[PDB]
Amino acid sequence: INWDKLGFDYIKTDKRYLSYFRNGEWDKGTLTEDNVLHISEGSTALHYGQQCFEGMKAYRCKDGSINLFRPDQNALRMQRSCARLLMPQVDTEQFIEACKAVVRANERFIPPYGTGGALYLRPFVIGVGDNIGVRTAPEFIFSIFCIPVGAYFKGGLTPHNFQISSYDRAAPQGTGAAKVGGNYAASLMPGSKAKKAHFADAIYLDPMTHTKIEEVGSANFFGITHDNKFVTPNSPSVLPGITRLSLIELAKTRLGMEVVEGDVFIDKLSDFKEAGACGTAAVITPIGGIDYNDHLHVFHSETEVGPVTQKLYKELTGVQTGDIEAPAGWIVKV
Amino acid sequence: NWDKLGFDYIKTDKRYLSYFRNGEWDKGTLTEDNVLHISEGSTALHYGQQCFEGMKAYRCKDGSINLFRPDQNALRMQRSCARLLMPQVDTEQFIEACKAVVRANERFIPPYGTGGALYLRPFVIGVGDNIGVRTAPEFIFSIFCIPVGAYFKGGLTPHNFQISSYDRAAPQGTGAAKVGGNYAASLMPGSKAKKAHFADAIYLDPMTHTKIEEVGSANFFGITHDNKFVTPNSPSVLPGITRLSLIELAKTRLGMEVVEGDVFIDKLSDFKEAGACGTAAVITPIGGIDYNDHLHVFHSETEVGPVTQKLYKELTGVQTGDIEAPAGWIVKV
Ligand SMILES: *Cc1c(COP(=O)(O)O)cnc(C)c1O
Ligand SMILES: *Cc1c(COP(=O)(O)O)cnc(C)c1O
Repeated sequence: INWDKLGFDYIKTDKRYLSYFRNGEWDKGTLTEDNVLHISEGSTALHYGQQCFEGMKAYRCKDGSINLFRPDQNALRMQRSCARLLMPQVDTEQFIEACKAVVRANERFIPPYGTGGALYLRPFVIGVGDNIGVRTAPEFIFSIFCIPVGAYFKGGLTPHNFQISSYDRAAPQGTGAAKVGGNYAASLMPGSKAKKAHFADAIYLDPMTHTKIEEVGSANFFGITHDNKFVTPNSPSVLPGITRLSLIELAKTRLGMEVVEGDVFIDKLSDFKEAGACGTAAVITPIGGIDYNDHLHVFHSETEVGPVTQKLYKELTGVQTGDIEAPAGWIVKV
Repeated sequence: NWDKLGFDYIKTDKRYLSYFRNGEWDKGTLTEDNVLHISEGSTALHYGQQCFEGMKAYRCKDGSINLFRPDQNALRMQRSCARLLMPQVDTEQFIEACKAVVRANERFIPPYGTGGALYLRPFVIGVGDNIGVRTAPEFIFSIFCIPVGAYFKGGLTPHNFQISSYDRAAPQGTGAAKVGGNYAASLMPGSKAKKAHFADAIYLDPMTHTKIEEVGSANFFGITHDNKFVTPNSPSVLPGITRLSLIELAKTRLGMEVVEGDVFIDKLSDFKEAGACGTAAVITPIGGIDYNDHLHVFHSETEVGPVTQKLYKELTGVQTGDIEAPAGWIVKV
């Protein structure tokens, strides 16, 4: 395995976790080598979108130990996505133990310290069993597979351009705050249209008025104001990201920064001297410019990442890998 | 027992199965395996990349079989597929696959006179190993069928529905495509309405919540006091084939004007009748709509209105062959 040339691509690892919900209960779960799921043709996950997923990383530390980053936060969010779709919830200790068992079973896929790589875990819950007619499924599967991943973009931290979309990933009172498959399906065509126009992704505005930024592709938006405040959107349809939460907490408690969670108007991009997108896969994607009504707004530079973004990226990656001592409760040693 | 038929999954004998790989659909096959074997990384399971259709085949009194407007399903699934970046099934391939499933499962076709039919569920799903939101490298097109009874929502008994504060779809989302995410968004709001003793939720336009868009997973129609057939038109409404059929029959057989336009929630008094239309039940009459904790009653809570009766008579009669069909609507199997 060439650790440096790793991207964010499916690779079949050795074992995955698999657990069935039947007759009101989760089974005890197992680790299996089979990466093919065998599910009814009538699965609600395949007909009525009854599906949700999570994403988290484990990192090799310089001292050789293994950091699994904030899996409790994934557990909490998946409990909320399950509830929104009427699926049984996986309790937090069950969830974290399953994740740890998957990491333990696939340690040979963990990229070594210093490669910038990580082991990505994909838990998901899906409605299965024979069914027709929209309702919650009679059975469910909770599974977790992992893949070795490298830098999402190669070359390191560099600015990327994004394009405002006229389409919506989520409704004003829809499922946008749950990490569920229907939000992504709504993003397929808009994302494709932004990329065909040679942008990194689409940016989604609030679905009621299209006056406020909500999401950058499948990542949260942040702007850095001229007076150095970390600003990020707040609305019922924004996905509450764990990277965003982590950056908010590090900004407040480690970097001496002010945070604003509020309305980010698309007619006021001049408020920000830097901007970026955050999420588990990309960590931080710096935004060079946003194209809106066919004009490119550049915050800082098309060629250089601004210093505040660099400092946030340094802090967050340092905590993830064990080079900077983490806040209480963030790291689970595997 | 055709008498107790509802809308429930039963494993029938054969289903159609076709894979898209390397830019081409295979030639299809009929299989007895009702278990799909798909990658743990399938976009159909992670990114909602899935769509489906629904149509019925009816045993006629003369022994023949009517498949109802499968071309219209073909057209809509093409649009649903395009909206989710899935490969399309051309109309002749789709219709032939539907006919093959009907012929392979004729013993599950309920006899004429029972109200039963054979319901077909085509669907297209993204499959193959993948991570990261994009269109899948492979797809499955499958069609299975089940016997269904038309009175499973009660027949022409009226029901009460409750306006929801939630949205099934965004203004510029996937609401006009028949994809699973729209249903996933409706699961909780529909459950809340049922727990409050309503038949289902009614969804308003998502931008303003002033106009009716959908009744559960069925389209809305109203009959005005001056005998116009009115149904919602918006970029987020699902364009139903039952609704399309009722519009054409209302115009050409019942001599009514059709309005496809806005159904404002504060103008419910414009309608002497209202109903919900869709493939499985055809029409469910709306006795009442609850909004702002007040129940608006259209015609009656216990009896269906006469215009709804004429519409139901005409459409179900066309479906079963008791009434001559408009040109091209019926495919004989
Ligand atoms: C998952 C996701 C994010 C980022 O969430 P993380 O928990 O940081 O990985 C942001 N926006 C959208 C729309 C997402 O789906
Ligand atoms: C499928 C569906 C309908 C009805 O469509 P038919 O083609 O008549 O079966 C109506 N509203 C919604 C939201 C639907 O999903």
